[PDB]
Amino acid sequence: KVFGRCELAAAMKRHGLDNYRGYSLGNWVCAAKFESNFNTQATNRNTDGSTDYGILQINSRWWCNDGRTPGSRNLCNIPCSALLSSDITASVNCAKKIVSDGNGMNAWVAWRNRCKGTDVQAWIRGCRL
Ligand SMILES: [Cl-]
Ligand code: NA
Repeated sequence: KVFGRCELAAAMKRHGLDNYRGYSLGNWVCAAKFESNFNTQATNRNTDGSTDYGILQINSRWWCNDGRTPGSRNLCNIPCSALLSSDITASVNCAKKIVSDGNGMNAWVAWRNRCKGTDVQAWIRGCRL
């Protein structure tokens, strides 16, 4: 599923992302935008053999099991394929563990490079939330 901007903002709000660990809704929508282009099906292979899955491009090295990342962890206790569903529940539940992990949303390179210290509230203007 390719989410519309505001459609994704509402889903994320419902699932408890709005100001989760101090990060406004703008921050999560901005990251989804640049990580996956709001596409739940997005995958991208990393040089280290790991793969990024889903709308928030969660990595197989740490977070999920794809059965092909030798020496990796499954800290969200999920198949990576769960992260590719049109329901974003598992992506969002797994993002809460990640953002809690000490580096905050710095864990997401695109957020750090493209969202951080920009006007992130733009990403949710015109949305009825
Ligand atoms: Cl933080
Ligand atoms: Na893994």
